[PDB]
Amino acid sequence: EGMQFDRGYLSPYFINKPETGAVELESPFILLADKKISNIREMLPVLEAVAKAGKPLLIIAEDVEGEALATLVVNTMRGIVKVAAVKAPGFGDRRKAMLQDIATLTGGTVISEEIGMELEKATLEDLGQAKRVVINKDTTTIIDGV
Amino acid sequence: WMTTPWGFLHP
Repeated sequence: EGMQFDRGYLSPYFINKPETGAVELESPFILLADKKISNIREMLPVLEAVAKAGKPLLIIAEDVEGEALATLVVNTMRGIVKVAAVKAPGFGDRRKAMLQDIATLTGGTVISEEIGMELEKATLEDLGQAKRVVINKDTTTIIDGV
Repeated sequence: WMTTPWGFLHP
């Protein structure tokens, strides 16, 4: 099954289809975080595991800013990783419910800080998957999730 | 900025 929501790329530098100005990831892993990511350190483990696995990564979180955002962009440009980041849809309680929906749709697990989950301890089994993902300035489309 | 053994450049 697929889904779509009104949240565009957090940076035009995630674009990998110049002509159209879109982001297209094939058979990617999907990280679902209910927190704001500002320090990349806590991300290294999952990033390494995904990079070593040879798959692209879509990040859906509260936000991805500062150094965090910058390193993701620079290392995708350097070909060390291939990732894209967007904010979670909706607000408040609706955001949590929708984030959980995507998880179920993709067989992923929401890394909830509320219930005390650590991103450093996140594993590939916690990540979701889908056949394809398309992102533009305004929307994110998940195609055929596991 | 440092570079992990696998080449990831970060602060």
